[PDB]
Amino acid sequence: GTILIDLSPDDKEFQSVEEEMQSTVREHRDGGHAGGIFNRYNILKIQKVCNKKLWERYTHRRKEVSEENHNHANERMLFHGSPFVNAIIHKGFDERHAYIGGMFGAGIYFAENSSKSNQYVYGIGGGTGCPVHKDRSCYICHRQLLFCRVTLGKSFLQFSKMAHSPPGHHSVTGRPSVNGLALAEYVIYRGEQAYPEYLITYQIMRPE
Ligand SMILES: COc1ccc(C(=O)Nc2ccc(C(=O)N(c3ccncn3)c3ccccc3Cl)cc2)cc1
Ligand SMILES: [Zn+2]
Repeated sequence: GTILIDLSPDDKEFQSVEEEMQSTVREHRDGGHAGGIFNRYNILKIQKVCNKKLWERYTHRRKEVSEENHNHANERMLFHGSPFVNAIIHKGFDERHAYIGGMFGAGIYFAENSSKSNQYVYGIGGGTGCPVHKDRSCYICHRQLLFCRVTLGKSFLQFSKMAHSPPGHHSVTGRPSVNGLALAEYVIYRGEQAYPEYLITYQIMRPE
């Protein structure tokens, strides 16, 4: 029961998501190893993901989380990148597919920087790159990110094995560093604690 609502470029909702996409790009200090070399995206399409069951699941959990955290959900709009985007918009996030060796264990990973989530689109460390060219900096193939509604509740701050949130907490927040560049990473351990609200189709742009 997922319906995709194709948003017009003149729509403020489209523009808002587009600006969040572009403004949160950072210069990773890994030469573009994982996600490619770029300053900007070519934004092709933004679709609103409408699924009534997934949404009700999300808000049911958000209530429970809110009650356990002094009537605060600590809800954020965050990026997700992975190879499972098309499954996710249909069936929701699912922590049973999470990877056990993740830095913060077996959860579902989000970012406030679009360009960090772009590093996971093709797998962890960007896997083997795009399917067609095996190129992690591919400028041709179109990528997809989710801009999602995420319930963090009481988030546990963790350094850079773990299966669930620590006792009394509903999420983990990390700030891992790659070369003096530390960026935020948010991790939930329940699929219902995020709703994949917008599907963004895009390319990374070749700089001049
Ligand atoms: C068939 O139905 C399905 C519906 C939803 C999912 C789903 O939520 N997949 C998913 C769950 C967690 C992540 C996730 O955060 N990560 C995974 C996990 C496994 N493989 C690659 N990345 C992850 C782990 C560490 C760092 C970054 C990421 Cl994106 C990425 C994708 C999977 C299947
Ligand atoms: Zn390619």
